[PDB]
Amino acid sequence: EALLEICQRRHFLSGSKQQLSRDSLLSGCHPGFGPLGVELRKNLAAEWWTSVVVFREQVFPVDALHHKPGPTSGKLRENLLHGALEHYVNCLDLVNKRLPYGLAQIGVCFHPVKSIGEKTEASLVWFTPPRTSNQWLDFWLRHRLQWWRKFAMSPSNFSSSDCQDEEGRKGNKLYYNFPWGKELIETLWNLGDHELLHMYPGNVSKLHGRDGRKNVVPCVLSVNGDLDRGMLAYLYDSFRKVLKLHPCLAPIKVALDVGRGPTLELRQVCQGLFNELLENGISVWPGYLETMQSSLEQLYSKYDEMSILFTVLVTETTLENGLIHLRSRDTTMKEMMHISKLKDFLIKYISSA
Amino acid sequence: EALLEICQRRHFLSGSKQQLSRDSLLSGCHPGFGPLGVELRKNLAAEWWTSVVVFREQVFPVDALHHKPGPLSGKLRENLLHGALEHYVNCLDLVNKRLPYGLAQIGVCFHPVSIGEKTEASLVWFTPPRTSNQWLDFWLRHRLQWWRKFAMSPSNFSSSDCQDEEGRKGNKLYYNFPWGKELIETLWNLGDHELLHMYPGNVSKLHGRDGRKNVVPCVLSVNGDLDRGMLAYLYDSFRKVLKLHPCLAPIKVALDVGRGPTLELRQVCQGLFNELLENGISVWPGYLETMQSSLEQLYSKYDEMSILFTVLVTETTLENGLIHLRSRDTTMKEMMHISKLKDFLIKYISSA
Amino acid sequence: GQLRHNPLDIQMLSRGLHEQIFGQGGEMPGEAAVRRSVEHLQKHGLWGQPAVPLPDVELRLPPLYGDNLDQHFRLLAQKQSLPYLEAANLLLQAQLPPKPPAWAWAEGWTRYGPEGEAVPVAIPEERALVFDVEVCLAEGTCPTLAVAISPSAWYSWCSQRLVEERYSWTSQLSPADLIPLEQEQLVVGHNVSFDRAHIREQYLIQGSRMRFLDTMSMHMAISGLSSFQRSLWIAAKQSWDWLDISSVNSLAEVHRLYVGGPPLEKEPRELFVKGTMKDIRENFQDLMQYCAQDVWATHEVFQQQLPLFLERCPHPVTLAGMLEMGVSYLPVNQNWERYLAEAQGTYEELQREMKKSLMDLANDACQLLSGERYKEDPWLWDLEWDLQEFKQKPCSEEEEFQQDVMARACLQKLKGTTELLPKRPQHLPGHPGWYRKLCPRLDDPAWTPGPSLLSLQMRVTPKLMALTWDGFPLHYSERHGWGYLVPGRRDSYHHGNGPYNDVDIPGCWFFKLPHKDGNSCNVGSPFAKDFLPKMEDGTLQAGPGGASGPRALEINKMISFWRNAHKRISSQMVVWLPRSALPRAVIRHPDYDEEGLYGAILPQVVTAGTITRRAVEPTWLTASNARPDRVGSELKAMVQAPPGYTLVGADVDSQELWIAAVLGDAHFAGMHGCTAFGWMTLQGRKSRGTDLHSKTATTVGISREHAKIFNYGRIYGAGQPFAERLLMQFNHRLTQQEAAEKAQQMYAAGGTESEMFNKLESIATSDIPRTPVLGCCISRALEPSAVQEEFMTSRVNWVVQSSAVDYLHLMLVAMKWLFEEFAIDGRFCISIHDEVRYLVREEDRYRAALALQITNLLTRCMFAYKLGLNDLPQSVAFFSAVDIDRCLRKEVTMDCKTPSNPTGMERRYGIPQGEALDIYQIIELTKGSLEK
DNA sequence: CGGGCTCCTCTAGACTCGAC
DNA sequence: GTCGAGTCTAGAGGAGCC
Ligand SMILES: Nc1ccn([C@H]2C[C@H](O)[C@@H](COP(=O)(O)OP(=O)(O)OP(=O)(O)O)O2)c(=O)n1
Ligand SMILES: [Ca+2]
Repeated sequence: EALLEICQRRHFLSGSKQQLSRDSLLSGCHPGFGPLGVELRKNLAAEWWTSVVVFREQVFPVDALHHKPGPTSGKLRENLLHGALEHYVNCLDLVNKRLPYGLAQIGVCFHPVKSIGEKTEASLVWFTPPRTSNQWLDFWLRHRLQWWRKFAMSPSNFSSSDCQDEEGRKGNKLYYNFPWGKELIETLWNLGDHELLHMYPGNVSKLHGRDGRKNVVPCVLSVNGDLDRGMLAYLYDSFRKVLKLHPCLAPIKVALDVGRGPTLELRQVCQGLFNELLENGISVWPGYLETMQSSLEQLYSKYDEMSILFTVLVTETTLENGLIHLRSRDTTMKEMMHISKLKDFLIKYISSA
Repeated sequence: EALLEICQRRHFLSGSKQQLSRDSLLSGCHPGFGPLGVELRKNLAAEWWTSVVVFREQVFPVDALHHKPGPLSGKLRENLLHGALEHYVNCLDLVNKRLPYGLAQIGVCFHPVSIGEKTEASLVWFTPPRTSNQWLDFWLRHRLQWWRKFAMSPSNFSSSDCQDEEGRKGNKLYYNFPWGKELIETLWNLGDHELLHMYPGNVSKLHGRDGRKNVVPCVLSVNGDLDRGMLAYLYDSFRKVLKLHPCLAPIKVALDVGRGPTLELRQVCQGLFNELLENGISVWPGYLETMQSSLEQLYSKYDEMSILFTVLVTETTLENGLIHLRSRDTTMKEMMHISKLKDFLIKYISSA
Repeated sequence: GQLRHNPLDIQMLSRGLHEQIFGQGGEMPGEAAVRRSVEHLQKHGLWGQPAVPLPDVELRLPPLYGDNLDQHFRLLAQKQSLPYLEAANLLLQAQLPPKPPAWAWAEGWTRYGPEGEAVPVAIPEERALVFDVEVCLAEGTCPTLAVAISPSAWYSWCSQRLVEERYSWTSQLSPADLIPLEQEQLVVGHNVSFDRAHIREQYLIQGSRMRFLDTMSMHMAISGLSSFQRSLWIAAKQSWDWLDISSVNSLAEVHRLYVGGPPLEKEPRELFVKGTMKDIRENFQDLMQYCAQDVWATHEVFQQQLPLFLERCPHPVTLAGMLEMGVSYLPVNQNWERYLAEAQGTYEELQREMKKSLMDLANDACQLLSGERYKEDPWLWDLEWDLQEFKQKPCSEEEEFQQDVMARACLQKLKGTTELLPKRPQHLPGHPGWYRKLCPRLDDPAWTPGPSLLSLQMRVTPKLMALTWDGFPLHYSERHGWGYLVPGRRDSYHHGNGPYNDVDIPGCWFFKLPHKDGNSCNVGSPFAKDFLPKMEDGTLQAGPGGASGPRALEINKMISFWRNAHKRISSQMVVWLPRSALPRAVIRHPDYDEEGLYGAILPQVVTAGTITRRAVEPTWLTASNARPDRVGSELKAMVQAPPGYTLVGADVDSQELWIAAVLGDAHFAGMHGCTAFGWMTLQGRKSRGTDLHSKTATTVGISREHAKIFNYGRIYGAGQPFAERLLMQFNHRLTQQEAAEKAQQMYAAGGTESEMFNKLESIATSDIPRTPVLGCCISRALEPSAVQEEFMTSRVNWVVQSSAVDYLHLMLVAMKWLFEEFAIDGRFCISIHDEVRYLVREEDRYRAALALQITNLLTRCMFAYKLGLNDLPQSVAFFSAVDIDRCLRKEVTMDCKTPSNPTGMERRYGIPQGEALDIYQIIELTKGSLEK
């Protein structure tokens, strides 16, 4: 229970031990995350969005409403597949009826638990010709598994399984090996044209995409992942008490502190460095604004439990030679670096991670 | 009228040509946003986050749920203030009970109209009552400056001072649409009524350090509609052209091919596309098109899609590296080397 | 009836084929020979064993040309190699004018007449040439310039990419980007296989009559050296009579050995291997002059070598096979690029998974520096833990703006104190010594955070993982390699590789880790494949425990081959044929993919790169077969026939075993099966799993490939310790005593293999050792008059290996004759040392299989004939199976499921499984005839 | 007395070269 | 004008094929 104590203490999670049991975390009935948890989830969502949408010429964002109206009362959505399927005909015009193309979305889905649990899910409705549906399913399985493994200290804890639906439709499921057992984190299903034909009864001419020179009704490939359970899995994978989160997923990158006097000038130096690192896209923890002085060892432990990559220290000597102290979480070793070469080094460390 | 048609064709707004309307767009009952509209809203959210939360040490993100359970039979949230107020006590520990501090969040809020979903950007500001009006004016000025920053005609982004029924001072931000003035953001000086109501008794837990003395803080509520802001910017940006601000425009560079051979030009375009993506520039893969249309038609299509520049790669690119570069704003063509395109785009976006 | 037998009851060739091959009549074996054979087999207990007769085969073989088989083969070889011999003679008596004063600067081919006149020509238009090609390695694989020597005039070629400078060319090569050449033409070069790959017309699917001759292959044939001999020659340059008449395959050394004029000049700058295109365009004249000098040296060497090669290899079959082995063709498609990408991606993912654990262990080990706790860790106490000092020589809008400006100005002023710091940045001064080495420097373009320069092969990885052998920590000794320390010296209860007192670590004894090749060898990495059984047995235990150690060894095995082969495989030169260059049969076939790319890879094969005249190729003769664990092991499976074509090939069954057995049988009494070893070789079918390799694999539970290694080692001089080490390595269930007992039983000899050893020794100790079949002499640097008694094992193995090379030459000649005679639309694809693959059309696959079977029959009959025997057993008369597959793999049934290709060939690439056919099925399908 | 090849990574040693 | 970091090279051990 040490990890949950750290998460409560370091504001990854909100509430107490009553609201933060394993079942509550895995169900979605827990209170919201803390600011560090929100930042970690945002980093995870940004990495997913980059890898899935940014470096793809055919994957477009989609906006699905949180509620489904009409047949008389409406309902809250439980999956992102339906809303994306509602936009297939409209999004055909973007690719000029070319296939394959996908619609991606990250949002909150409401799952009954009667308590209502909220889960943040990332969807990818991948319309493909039936000829290469299995190849695309295997490619996406490998891609998603590699994506989940590349941010993990132990990639072996992320596994996959082959599954079949009630109608025999092929699919895959991804799991993380939590200390109690494997829990589902992502599910790929190789659906057919059943949902497309049901949602668009009538002529199939409007649903015809182009596979080379052939018009065909695509087979819907749906990839759905759990971002909340994903970040919980990464928190368990990260866990001297240190959360060794990935540099691309750590909520706060650098902790900026200050040494002894003079106070006034060092505050200006720290504020300038803070503004520089902020404008360069680096999340900083302003430890120089804390009047409650603490020992360097205690501050290091606090930053380590918060998944702080580097602890930049600006002392009196910085004013006379420009050198600052940098302690890395990974090695716990202190290095003296010039202040002009901090931003470039941090950007290189984040990008090359 | 014509602007809505352009936004429907260019996939700013989803739905059919009749399913969308002014009242539906304002209320939040429209079918949704197209990919370009989604990217424009995402850019607006990123700009709001940068202006509010990123460059301040007192503002922290909040995680409020869409549903509020318990007796009030759960209900969907209508404001983002209540979640922040519920997180007030715990989030007071991060600052070591120092004042002021803030909690900001962007999320969808549901209002009866039918169900109307509006994405709203909210900031709660916990201050001692001594500096309540000063901070209210500070936030009013900053938010009005932020709204006017991306506007071609910042005169349409008006402001007004209003008094509620109780008698608490507050401001309202407006945009001058072609049919009238529509509210886009509202600030209030709520005081401490809600904080005491949601934490009855034992006011020692609500105490905050205003320097030397412990003070029960006064909450300031800054609430703006990003979807309405997106509509306002689309109307402000509108030869049919949508001159969106470079920091907000969904697609920045359009990459095309001009002639044969297909393979070498395709490889060059793919390399440039990958480089621009790695450098954080949104690119429209127009070179994948099977049948290239007239260059005038492509230019009109990209003008209607708020694309900053269009890059046309031809045989001359293989030989000399020079690529055609058309500017959306000035409709002027130029030829520059393909190795300097990324730096040019980055510097242009930074200057914008 | 067609059934026939011999005095020793061994079934012989069917009469319908014996009357066609060996004719009617001959010399009877006699009486005393049969008596000796019967006594031998009775003493060895093999005379009473009955054998079930194989079904007889009746065929109408193609009409042989000469009066007997040898004349038939000689006529075939002469008709095949006649124009190339006269072209070589034209080059031999050539009159070469001096090189022009100024090399031309133009695109295409230029012909230099007398007095330096340069004329633009489309093609050289010559029957014989001496060729050399220069390629800018930095730019890619497209040729840059070439110099061609003709008996009448000089020729020079310059690429468009060299003459013209563009922003970017096409990385995918095309026939329009190669050297234009090409009724028979001969091209001579020192590594002509490399120069062949740059010819435009050598990549068309349909064949051409141009052949290529090599000078280093002829050097190996005439006066070549073994690898150990090469090393000794290099060491001596910086019994030894063989040094004077031998050299390494370098053009300068060959020219010195055969011509010995002025030493050849080499460009020191190496503007093609280390330079750029601008350097070539600046030093164009000098580089072209060096190329012309190399061509001239090659011409001189060829003139000095051809008579010697014809004298020492007089049989025309050798030359015809060398000419046919030079041409090689491996068709590919768009799946080659996907295979490269998938293999590289899987390798990168597995490498990252491997590096994450090591980086975490290294990072956690840095905390032992605090408090000098490293001097108590048994694994990291002796590392470098030193440290380096850092060497050195609300608010208003206006108020907020001013505060921001002041902070920014203060930051800018501090950043201006760069004058006092040293110019060269220091590399992690604060981290300990062993941690700086593992971390790439910031100026490295491939920089990665953390100790990214770490791997299992490094000497610190076993210390980081705290590997333990039987409860003792691992310790590295420079003199003795990897070992372990047994505590309790107290100036040994444990027994192992030995208590080496040289190391002298206080309080401990050093014991080496056991090695698979004896106590003399030293272990360089405890993560080798041999220690995986020890990892599973629990003798080798990692410090973290669990599966981390076994996972490390598993990933090392998975990525071991690709680590050493990715540069070779990814650098393969592929030329993609356009639509107009494809045959209409490929275009009109249903399998033709319109958006697909169809190309070809020409292996750069040195025809005679071995003292036994075996071919050598860096990649395709070292290409691993598909395995469930190796990454990128489906390399040969990516050689896919074009739409409408199939790959027909076969592997000779127990080639060297049968060659040695037939030599012994002919030496003993002149009949097949005369010797016990020859009788054992004949009594066995591969389909029934009763051959010698399978029999050994059943006697000792090693795999059949392990049985191959065991038998071939025992034949060529392996002793009992080698046999027992192999048994302990391949069968881990055995002990030392069991291996020793199995060593005696498998080596129990007045012996089974006495006649084979006597014949091989007699041929090896001859004044001029020659191949018993084709009469090819040994290298001049291995005759007893040059080496005396040294290199005995090499000389005794050379007879059988060169006999196998003669077998390959005969197979190639026979296949070429059969393909040309009956209009079989196909061509030679590639030949591994005992395999022969042919790219044939779909319509003629069964005719090709019948031709292969006939070729095997003819080659076996020739081998029997040349040794004195006048008959052939039916068992060895045909291939066990002939493969007809769209891709190249060891077996047609297997699907290449590898870490890079987990779905298999049928699913990912749509390659159906092939068919393996015996002679009878081929006869049924072809009606027994090769005609159309 | 296994033989015949092929290539790779890692490590130590000598040489070079730019900066203090 | 000395010396500590690039750079080339030779050697050892390992690993593919026949
Ligand atoms: N370790 C080895 C492997 C091979 N060879 C030689 C002897 C063989 O005659 C020839 C061909 O190798 P194969 O592996 O094909 O051996 P066989 O031809 O005997 O086996 P098979 O009957 O399966 O073809 O290579 C050898 O001397 N030592
Ligand atoms: Ca064989």
